Amino acid sequence: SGIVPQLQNIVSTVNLGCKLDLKTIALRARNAEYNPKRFAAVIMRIREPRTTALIFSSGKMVCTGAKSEENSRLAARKYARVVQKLGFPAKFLDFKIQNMVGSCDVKFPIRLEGLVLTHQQFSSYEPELFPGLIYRMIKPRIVLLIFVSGKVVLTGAKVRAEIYEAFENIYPILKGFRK
DNA sequence: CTGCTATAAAAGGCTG
DNA sequence: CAGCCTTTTATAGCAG
Repeated sequence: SGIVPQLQNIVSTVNLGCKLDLKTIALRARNAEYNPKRFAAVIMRIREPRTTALIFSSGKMVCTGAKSEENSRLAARKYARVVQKLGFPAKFLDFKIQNMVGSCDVKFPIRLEGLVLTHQQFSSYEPELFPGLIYRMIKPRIVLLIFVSGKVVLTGAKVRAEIYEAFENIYPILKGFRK
C-alpha cells in the first residue's frame, strides 16, 4: 500500500515474582496511588517512556501506553526497578506483549455503507451507535475500526507483523469502496 | 469541554 | 460461575 500503520499503544504484562504491599508502594513511590475501594491495584506513572502501570499485590503488573515493544519493556523494567529499590524481592518473569494498537490514513473517504454489504460476514456497522465500521478479520485475527474519513485503527495484535498483514489485507478492499 | 458511545488486551477483586 | 471495573490509545459521533 505504501502506508505503514503507526503504533499508538502497547499493553504488556510481567510477573515480579513476589507478593507486594500496595499500601507501602503507594506511600513511598512518587506518582503511585492506591485506592482498593476503587480498584485493586497501585496505579503508577512515569514520564519516560510515558506510560501507566497497574501493580497488583500478587506481584503481577500491567504496563500500558508505550509506542513500541522496546519502549513497553523499558517502561516495565523501570517500574520493576522502583518496586525492587523499595525493598521487595522483585524479578522480571514472563514479560509479554499482550496487545498492540496501530493507526493510519488511506487518505480518501470510504463508503462504509457499501463495505458493510459486501463484507457482511466480517463487518458491524451501525453509524447511529458508533461512526466506525468494525471489521473482524480472521487472518490475521485483528479488529479494524474503519472510518469515513479514511482513518483506520487496528487492534488485537501480539506482534507488529499482524498489524501490517491486517492493514495490507484491508487496503485493496477499502480502495474498492472509495467515496 | 466532559463523558458517553465501540475496539483489543491483561491483571484480580468485586457484584449478580 | 459470568461479567464489571480500571488503565491505555488511535478514531469520530452524540447530549449537556
